Amino acid sequence: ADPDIQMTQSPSSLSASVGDRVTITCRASQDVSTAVAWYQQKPGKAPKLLIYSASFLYSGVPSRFSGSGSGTDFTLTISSLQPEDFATYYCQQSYTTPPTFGQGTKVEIKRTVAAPSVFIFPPSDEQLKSGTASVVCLLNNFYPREAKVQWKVDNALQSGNSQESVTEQDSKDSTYSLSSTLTLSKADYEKHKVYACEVTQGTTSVTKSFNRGEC
Amino acid sequence: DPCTNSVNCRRAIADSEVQLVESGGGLVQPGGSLRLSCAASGFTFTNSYIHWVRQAPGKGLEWVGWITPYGGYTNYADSVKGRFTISADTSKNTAYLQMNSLRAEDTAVYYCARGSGHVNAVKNYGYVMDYWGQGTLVTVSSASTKGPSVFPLAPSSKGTAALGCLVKDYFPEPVTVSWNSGALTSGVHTFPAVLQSSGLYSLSSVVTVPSSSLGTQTYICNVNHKPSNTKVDKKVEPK
Amino acid sequence: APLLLYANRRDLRLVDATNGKENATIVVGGLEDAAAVDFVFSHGLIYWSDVSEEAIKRTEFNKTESVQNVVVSGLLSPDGLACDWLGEKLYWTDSETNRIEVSNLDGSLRKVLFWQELDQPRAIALDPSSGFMYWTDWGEVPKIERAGMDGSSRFIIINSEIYWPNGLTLDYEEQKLYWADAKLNFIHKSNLDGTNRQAVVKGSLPHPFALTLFEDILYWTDWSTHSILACNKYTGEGLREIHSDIFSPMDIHAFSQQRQPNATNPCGIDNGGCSHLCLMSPVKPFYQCACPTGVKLLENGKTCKDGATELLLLARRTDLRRISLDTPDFTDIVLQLEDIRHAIAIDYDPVEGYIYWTDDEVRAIRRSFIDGSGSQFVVTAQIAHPDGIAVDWVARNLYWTDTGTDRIEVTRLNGTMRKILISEDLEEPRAIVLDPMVGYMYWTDWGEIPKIERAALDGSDRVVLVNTSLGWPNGLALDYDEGKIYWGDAKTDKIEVMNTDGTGRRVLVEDKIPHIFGFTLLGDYVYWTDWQRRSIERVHKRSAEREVIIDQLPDLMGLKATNVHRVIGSNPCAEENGGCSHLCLYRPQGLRCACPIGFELISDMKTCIVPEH
Ligand SMILES: *[C@@H]1O[C@H](CO[C@@H]2O[C@@H](C)[C@@H](O)[C@@H](O)[C@@H]2O)[C@@H](O[C@@H]2O[C@H](CO)[C@@H](O[C@@H]3O[C@H](CO)[C@@H](O)[C@H](O)[C@@H]3O)[C@H](O)[C@H]2NC(C)=O)[C@H](O[C@@H]2O[C@@H](C)[C@@H](O)[C@@H](O)[C@@H]2O)[C@H]1NC(C)=O
Ligand SMILES: *[C@@H]1O[C@H](CO[C@@H]2O[C@@H](C)[C@@H](O)[C@@H](O)[C@@H]2O)[C@@H](O[C@@H]2O[C@H](CO)[C@@H](O)[C@H](O)[C@H]2NC(C)=O)[C@H](O[C@@H]2O[C@@H](C)[C@@H](O)[C@@H](O)[C@@H]2O)[C@H]1NC(C)=O
Ligand SMILES: *[C@@H]1O[C@H](CO)[C@@H](O[C@@H]2O[C@H](CO)[C@@H](O)[C@H](O)[C@H]2NC(C)=O)[C@H](O[C@H]2O[C@H](CO)[C@@H](O)[C@H](O)[C@@H]2O)[C@H]1NC(C)=O
Ligand code: NA
Ligand code: NA
Ligand code: NA
Repeated sequence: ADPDIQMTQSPSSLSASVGDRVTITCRASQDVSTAVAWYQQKPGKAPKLLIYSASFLYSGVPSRFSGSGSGTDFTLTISSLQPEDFATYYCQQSYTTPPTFGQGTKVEIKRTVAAPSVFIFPPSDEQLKSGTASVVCLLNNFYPREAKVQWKVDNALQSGNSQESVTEQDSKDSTYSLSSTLTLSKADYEKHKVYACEVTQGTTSVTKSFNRGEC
Repeated sequence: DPCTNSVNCRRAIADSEVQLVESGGGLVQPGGSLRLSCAASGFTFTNSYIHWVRQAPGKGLEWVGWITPYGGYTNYADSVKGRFTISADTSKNTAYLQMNSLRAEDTAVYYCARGSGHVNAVKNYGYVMDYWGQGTLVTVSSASTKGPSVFPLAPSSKGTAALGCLVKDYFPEPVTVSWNSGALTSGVHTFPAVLQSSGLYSLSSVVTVPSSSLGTQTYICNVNHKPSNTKVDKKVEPK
Repeated sequence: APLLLYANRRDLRLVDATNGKENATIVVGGLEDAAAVDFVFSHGLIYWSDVSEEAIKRTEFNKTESVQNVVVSGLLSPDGLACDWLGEKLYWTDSETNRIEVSNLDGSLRKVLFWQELDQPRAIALDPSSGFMYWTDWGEVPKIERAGMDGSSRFIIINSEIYWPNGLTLDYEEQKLYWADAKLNFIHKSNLDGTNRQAVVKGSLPHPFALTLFEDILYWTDWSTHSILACNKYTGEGLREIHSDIFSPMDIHAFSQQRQPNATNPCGIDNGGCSHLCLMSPVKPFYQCACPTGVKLLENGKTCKDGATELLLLARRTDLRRISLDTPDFTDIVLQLEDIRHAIAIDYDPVEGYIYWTDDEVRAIRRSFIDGSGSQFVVTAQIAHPDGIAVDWVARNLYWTDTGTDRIEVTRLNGTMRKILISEDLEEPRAIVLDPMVGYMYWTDWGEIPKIERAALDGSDRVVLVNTSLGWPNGLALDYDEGKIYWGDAKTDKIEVMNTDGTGRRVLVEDKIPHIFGFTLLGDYVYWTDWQRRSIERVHKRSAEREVIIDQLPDLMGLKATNVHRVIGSNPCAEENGGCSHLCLYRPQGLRCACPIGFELISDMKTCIVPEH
């Protein structure tokens, strides 16, 4: 059996400012002439074709996208990155069967620092009746993505009982939002009074809290 | 429009629709079987390659196989050989992916895609995938379907206020969330689902609003978990 | 043992059908998308087409590692190729340019033979002893046709029960035609006129591409099975696979002297008396003289003219093209030019044979000969959006408009000795034409108050000729003999004509001209390009009869029709530049000498000098 053609993309991810020139490389493990295509995949959407035959711009695709190369070495260039260009970009050889794809390059938009708006939500009484309590902390519209979120319950730092989720970069203002969910048994939730979400980025710390004894 | 007649402006502007509609995805136990359909329109079906391509959660793209409907000839990936069969019905302009003996690692969004150009052309772009369907999610799991519980994230007494819905304990993916039946979109963040140690998913959807509207405007999250035919309209109010 | 020669995209290979299980020997490697293949056995030559390099090439089979380029221009999808081993000619099809073409074995004296009712031409097979060629077309109207190898007597021989006729060959021993249909899953045979059609094999052909024959056996390549198959030519029995696991089998031939039977060349040893091409023909005397594309054969039926007498010259953004006006085929030939980014306006000097063109991305005026050779930069400074250009062939000056600088400027033809002629009241200057014999320039402006204007060739005595019922006057052309000027307006959607004094204005064309840009007049015809229709068209200036020259060509821009060598008209600037040291600028009242910036005319009215501080 013949080896599948391996397409090796680099970098695996990158971050660049609005207006930057961005170059992504794709190396084929066999000579594939100019039979290379590039796709853009926005989160939760199907891939869209950008380039075919290594350098031919597909109809409808903006002219800031271009491609070049032949043989084994191929590149995709975005000549002036736009906020809506946040996506994963894939190369693919179209030279023989099976078609094979590179592992993708995730492109993020670099912007200025933006501190999050922080909010904390107690569990609903309706959930409390079910024997489990979820406490939610929201970090809204911030940049960069990296943030430390620590739960404190009666000033004791929590461990092992929380999970985080992060939105994709906003296609307009290039910020992220983050949720951290603390899960406790109903009994443990009722054992303590003060629930605090501490959010740290750099030298900047912010804490939101509620007290079960409120009202 | 003066731009129309300008060499430079006409260039800066440039600087019956083909459709592929998948259906058939869902939850199936390992060892079981499922048939996906890809309904094509807007082009001559029999002049094209029709590909299936799949994407496991968080992973890249993996080609599954193709058919050329003019004569029904097929190729398959070794990772599906013998278990998956592709077929086509020219009278319905539809391609099919019959998936038998399904394995957990077949879990993926399954896309169908059209090869570019003409199947009989010398300069053949048939492996260039110029139009992709929206995909359909196939989950191969022994776990049973479970619809979510929807809990309010209540606006605090604190300008701009945040509120939302917590959509807890469902299986399989996906859930969709809208606000005020789609009337409220600005400032909405529906987070990616997280798989809990229970093996059930959970996610939150939030929105920020002016804190003045908390007394006058009503806020409703519309949660749909199609896999369990569970639809919930939850009102979120201050406590 | 029948040797089979086949193309394989990256290489050409030879396999003996006897030991077909053996590794096929590589004939030529290092190829990109080799598709069609053929040979001249007596000359030891092997030819192939490459559809990614867009070339036809050849090598000598005995020697090694010397690939000779044969045709390397004008090709897009050359999917079929055939060698005339008797008349020593090369034939090929191209499914993107929609042409069938012939040349000598070394590629010289190329001639387009068929250009109409070709949609997806593919296989081509020659019967040089009978002067007939055969080809397939798998396009919208699928068919098998036959014609003279001189381009005569074209006839459809098979037009029923046909869909993807990919492969075609001849049986010279039994005078039979065989073809493979990749949609209808069969191989059929017939006499050479299509009659007595018979099925040979039916159903074992997923995707046959090319078909050949030797003795009583058919051989073909199949794209879906990646193999060469074979069966008996009379019954279809004994179907079997000769050679398998081929990367990408394409065209195929039985590589044998017996498949190119020797006969008398009707051209004799004097090339039939033809000055250029001596093509096999199916009627007495069984040859026919021919000429390169665009060139007329004179009255004696043997001697070609020296090139086209008249050309249509086209700027097309990323390339320039020429189209002969001498012959009915209107073949556009692309000039071999470097770094053409956004070419816009074009004109031509018949005295020296230079095309001049503008480009607002290179931001330069350049010139070359009509094939792209001799290419030189002419003007490079303060070029912004030059949308119009004109050669003064009498005073040997060059004019252009620039809407990026809002000027009309003049230089000598090699770009030196520059002077700004008009620098006010230009908003969107575009087309410019010159009448050196009379002393005037004319230009259009499509700005907010659109105009057609006239001045003397020094820019003086400026007057507005037309300022009503205009919108986007893009094109302008003089009829020197008739005292008229024509224009094309992309907003009013009109071609109009008037006497050069502004009298007798009238509409010539009014329909299906949504957006004229290029615009020229030669002889009885006005030619234009249309940005919306993506076509080149012409209208007879008296009958208003229209003809489409080219349709569906993107990025059309400026256009100029011209006699290639002849010029008419003169004035006193033609004699030693009028005595002017720098610029001689003729006016109806007499020439004026002129100077570039920083120089002044001294008292002799001829000599420019930088004045002293
Ligand atoms: C670009 O064209 C300029 C204009 O000349 C005209 O076009 C050329 C192609 C030719 O047909 C000329 O006859 C046309 O008038 C060239 O500048 C002119 O060049 C000529 C020589 O070819 C020169 O003539 C000489 O003049 C002196 C008097 O000063 C006299 O003693 C000589 O016997 C002879 O008559 C012109 O003076 C000159 N014009 C000006 C205004 O300078 C130009 O030629 C190049 O540049 C000039 C300045 C000289 O150095 C030339 O030797 C040199 O070739 C053309 N440029 C190029 C690259 O060809
Ligand atoms: C067209 O230009 C007229 C002036 O130029 C004349 O026409 C050229 C074709 C050329 O022969 C040139 O030698 C001529 O001198 C304009 O007429 C002028 O309009 C202004 C503004 O009202 C007025 O002050 C002038 O007296 C008048 N000159 C005339 C009539 O000779 C045309 O303007 C139109 O016609 C005017 C009578 C007036 O109604 C104006 O509002 C109109 O726009 C120009 N036509 C257009 C359509 O712009
Ligand atoms: C190809 O066929 C031609 C035509 O039959 C043949 O030339 C003829 O040969 C016969 C003798 O066999 C002469 O009587 C004819 O006058 C002659 N016709 C012409 C127009 O020349 C070719 O043979 C030529 O070349 C041979 C050597 O290769 C030579 O023996 C012949 O006398 C003749 O010159 C045939 N060519 C080949 C390669 O077989
Ligand atoms: Na075509
Ligand atoms: Na301007
Ligand atoms: Na128009």
